[PDB]
Amino acid sequence: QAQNQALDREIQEWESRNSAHSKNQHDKVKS
Amino acid sequence: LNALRHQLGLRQKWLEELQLQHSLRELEIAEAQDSNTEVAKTMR
Amino acid sequence: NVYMEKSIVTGPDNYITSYDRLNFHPSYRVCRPSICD
Amino acid sequence: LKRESLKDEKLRQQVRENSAELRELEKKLKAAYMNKERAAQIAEKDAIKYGQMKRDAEIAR
Amino acid sequence: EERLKLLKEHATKLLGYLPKGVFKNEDDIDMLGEEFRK
Amino acid sequence: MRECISVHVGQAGVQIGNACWELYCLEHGIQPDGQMPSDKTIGGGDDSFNTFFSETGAGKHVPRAVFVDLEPTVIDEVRTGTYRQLFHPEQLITGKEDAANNYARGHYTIGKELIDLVLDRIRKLADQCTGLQGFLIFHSFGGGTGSGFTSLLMERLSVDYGKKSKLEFSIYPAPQVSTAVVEPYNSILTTHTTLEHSDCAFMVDNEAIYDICRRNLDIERPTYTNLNRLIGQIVSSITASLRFDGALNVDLTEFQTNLVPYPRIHFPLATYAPVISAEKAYHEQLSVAEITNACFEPANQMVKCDPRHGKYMACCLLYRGDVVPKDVNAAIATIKTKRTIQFVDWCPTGFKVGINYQPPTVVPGGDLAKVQRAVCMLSNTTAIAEAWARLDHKFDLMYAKRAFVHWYVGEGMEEGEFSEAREDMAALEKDYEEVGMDSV
Amino acid sequence: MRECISVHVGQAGVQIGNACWELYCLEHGIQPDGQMPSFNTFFSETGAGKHVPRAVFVDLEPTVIDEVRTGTYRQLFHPEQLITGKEDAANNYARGHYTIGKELIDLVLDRIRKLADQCTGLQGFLIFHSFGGGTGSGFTSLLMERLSVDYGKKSKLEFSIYPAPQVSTAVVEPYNSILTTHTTLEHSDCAFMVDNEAIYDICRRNLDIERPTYTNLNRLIGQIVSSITASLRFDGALNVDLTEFQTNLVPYPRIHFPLATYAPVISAEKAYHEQLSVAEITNACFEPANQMVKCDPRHGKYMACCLLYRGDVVPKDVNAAIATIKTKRTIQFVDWCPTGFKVGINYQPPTVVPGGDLAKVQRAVCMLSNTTAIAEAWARLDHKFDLMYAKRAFVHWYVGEGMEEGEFSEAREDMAALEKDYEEVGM
Ligand SMILES: Nc1nc2c(ncn2[C@@H]2O[C@H](COP(=O)(O)OP(=O)(O)OP(=O)(O)O)[C@@H](O)[C@H]2O)c(=O)[nH]1
Ligand SMILES: Nc1nc2c(ncn2[C@@H]2O[C@H](COP(=O)(O)OP(=O)(O)OP(=O)(O)O)[C@@H](O)[C@H]2O)c(=O)[nH]1
Ligand SMILES: [Mg+2]
Ligand SMILES: [Mg+2]
Repeated sequence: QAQNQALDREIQEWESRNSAHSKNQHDKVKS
Repeated sequence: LNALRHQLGLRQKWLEELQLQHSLRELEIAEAQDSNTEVAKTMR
Repeated sequence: NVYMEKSIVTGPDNYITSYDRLNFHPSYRVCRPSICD
Repeated sequence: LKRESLKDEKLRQQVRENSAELRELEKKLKAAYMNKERAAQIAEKDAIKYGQMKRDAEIAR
Repeated sequence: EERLKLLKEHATKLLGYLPKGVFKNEDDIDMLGEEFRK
Repeated sequence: MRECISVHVGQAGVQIGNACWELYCLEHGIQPDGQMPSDKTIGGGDDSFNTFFSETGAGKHVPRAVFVDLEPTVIDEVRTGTYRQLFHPEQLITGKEDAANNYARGHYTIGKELIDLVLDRIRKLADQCTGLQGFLIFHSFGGGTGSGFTSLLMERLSVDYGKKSKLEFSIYPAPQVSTAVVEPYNSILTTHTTLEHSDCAFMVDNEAIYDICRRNLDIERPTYTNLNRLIGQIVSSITASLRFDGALNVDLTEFQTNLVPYPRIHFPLATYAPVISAEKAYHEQLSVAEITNACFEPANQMVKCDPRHGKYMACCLLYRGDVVPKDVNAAIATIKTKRTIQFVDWCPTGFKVGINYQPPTVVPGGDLAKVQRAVCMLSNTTAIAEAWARLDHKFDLMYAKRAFVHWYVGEGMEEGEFSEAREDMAALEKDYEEVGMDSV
Repeated sequence: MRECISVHVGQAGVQIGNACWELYCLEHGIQPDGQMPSFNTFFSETGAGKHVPRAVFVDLEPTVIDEVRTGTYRQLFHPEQLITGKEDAANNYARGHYTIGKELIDLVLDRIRKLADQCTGLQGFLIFHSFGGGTGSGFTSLLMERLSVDYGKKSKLEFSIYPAPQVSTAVVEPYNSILTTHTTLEHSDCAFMVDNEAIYDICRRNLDIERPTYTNLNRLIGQIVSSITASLRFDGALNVDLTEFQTNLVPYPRIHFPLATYAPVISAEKAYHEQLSVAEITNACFEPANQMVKCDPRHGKYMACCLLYRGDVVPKDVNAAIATIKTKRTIQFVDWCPTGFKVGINYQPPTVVPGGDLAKVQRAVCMLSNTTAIAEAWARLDHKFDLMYAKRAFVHWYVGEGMEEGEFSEAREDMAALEKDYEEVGM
């Protein structure tokens, strides 16, 4: 069992960081 | 335990997906600088 | 010990799972493709 | 008679493959043909599934 | 008249499955099918 | 060429969607088959379908609307009823099991599963869309699907598109007689996801519909069907200028820089003055002078907030029918000189007018009568802070004993997130107090 | 002149041919019987209106062909062309190549010459098979090798079924597939590959059909084997011959294993509500789920892509659509291929098979791309081999039957290269 949710903490770190990358088009038309 | 190992199996299978959307995105974001600079070379 | 994980979207297609998302019918779109948002 | 019959048919062809108004209408008259065969395909899949519903009752009976 | 020949020949069979911009200028249908209900 | 996207979320998303999309198809010609009538086909002389309806080459008009919820028991009647074939079948997303009428299921537990699917059905629509005028969010602050799913939509839609206007449509709970017990927990926290992740969010109550049916429509047993019909009319009234021309045309991009001075006060009322039965429209003359007077009546309002103890800070008017702009200018001037209607000192202009030529359409079997002209009335009154003052105390009374919270924290919720939701709403109770204060 | 001659071999290979000729017949007009009520490419004229086919279905064992010649399209196939045998190769490359194949090695060869001599300009062959069982493994190779000299240089195309990831109707599958690679590798031209696990999904994800058989999949395989040959048969604008596909998809020699993906694969109900335009279609073939091989394109690099567009596509929107997919960064294209987009707009809207599973689309596309992603695939099937070979399992037969353990080691080093040889293409 121990390995299973150990990846889930990895998944959630790798999930919320994906929520953060979008937080961080014009390059055509305008430019 | 077999179902738990099977349920384990979908998890790093899903982790491989996250690293892939990751690596596609640095390729997608680091380039945007390159295309910004390439157009900027025309712009300057 | 055979059992199939049921989908959550009630369509015959769209075999979605709480851990297997990104698993549905890819999109109509004219300009860009599915993987370049 | 062969001369003038060739004249009209192929001048009709010249304005057939050049005028975009005709090609605009030629495209959708095949899209009308599509709606007939689609609805034929809609009607057929209900007819083919009628094939095994009598078979499903037959093997159960 | 090349429209006329094309609408005489590939449109009469297609009565309810017809697309949108086919019969411009209503008088097109008067030289066609007798009831035809547009 | 102007066009918009209308997303409907929840059972309360689709009941208006069933009662508003039947309006739009009767607006121009469209059958509940998606097919334009045969005596509209001649020459293709209509571009006023393109705002709400797309067009496959065959001739079926497919709508720009995705219907998503976690309750499969209400979209299945759309897949069974008269409008089975109007809606695109992969654009109607249903979960197996409900959101259990709590925000924690609809935002963290199950709502994360269906979100990436429905973004792809949004970029379905935006990629067919040349210039998006805006989005139209449809939900309710009742429970899980109506508040959890849309708030994680709001978080993902604001970061996908960014600088882009987006209207919102949500019903609001009661001051007195509510139909849910765990509902007041939702409205405090879902506003926290709405203050900075929404362009503008209208004020509509279903209880005023009940009382408008009492006094104006003169109908016994106000059902839920005619309740969504009036809010079905009002989305048509605000977006009529997207389809049809007018003397003063108004696009959806006009609307956001028209009402809100601050990026966190996007909360306007929305009433429909010429609401009347068949029998009573026969005796009242309906000119623009007197139906504009009926806009500001507290009985003819939309939310249980009497505006006589609230300051009008911004308003916009959208007129439909044979509307002459001179008698508009006479009717507004009578309102300005009316003493009992109060304003804010920093906004001496106050009103914005918009004109459309076409008269409203009446659904067969409906209670609304064919009126010769229509007026849509949209204002962000400061009296709406009292609705929060009667809602936050209801939230505080239940939070004082920490009741009905074990269902939240079980489904992955943090206790401290409610406190900062309250602390931010404490600023709003001061924000409306520091806006209506007179200049010194 | 423009002519083709297939060699459908192996239960799968032949079943594939069955559905294929069904569409072939309809496309031209041939009635099941073989008489008609621009085709030479697949149907040979005779005396009284009779257009007999131009293939040579094989099968070391009886069955299959039995019904094939006593059912529906019975007359059409020439009694001779259909060659059977008298026993199966029991998923043994040995039996198929060096034991039971020999028997028929000549009968096919000789019948083949006939079909060959008869035509005048065979653009090339089309050995359709399935790496899974002896006949479809040993014999297929045994045929390609001998054909290499008896028919000289000539498009030796091949559309087979490569073992899918998890799904596997065979235990020794690894051995047969790997052992068959060392052959074609040098004696092939373009192994257009297609799996089954992926073709099932594509028929549920996009065709809304669960519990699917091998028949629905057969129809799909066809639509692809039609667009790869439509430019030679029917007419249209930009057109592509089998010769071209080669010098436009096969970059280096060994690297010769292109993928495939039909696009407007939509049901009827779903189509009535969804348009389909050059743009959408193309913008949906490069997706990582419309692929007929579980190999995901993203995990690699596109080295080439031949986008055939059998449909009323206009030769302008296509150019625009390609330009988009080009500038996307997501779909990565190796630098060595500055361009990397062959086209081909045939003007014959795809045909709908009576009681099939697809909807008639005015426009359709079949982009056969070459991505270093097939590399991953080979390795996964390779892994299974190593394991089975480490314990020399299922070698008792295979080897001691008509072959030597040397091949079991040679196939490895050679395959080890193909995978390594693919890697360098990327860098
Ligand atoms: N305007 C309008 N509102 C309705 C109608 N029917 C129900 N409602 C409202 O819908 C609200 C229920 O809120 P929700 O929690 O969002 O219900 P839901 O959409 O099923 O979402 P979940 O319960 O979380 O699954 C009730 O408070 C009703 O007031 C209707 O026909 N028209
Ligand atoms: N696409 C498709 N694939 C099929 C079909 N039938 C079988 N297959 C695949 O082919 C495999 C069976 O073919 P083979 O194992 O090569 O059988 P064979 O060709 O007769 O060779 P032997 O086993 O030696 O007799 C199965 O594992 C399937 O994956 C079909 O109808 N369509
Ligand atoms: Mg509910
Ligand atoms: Mg066999």
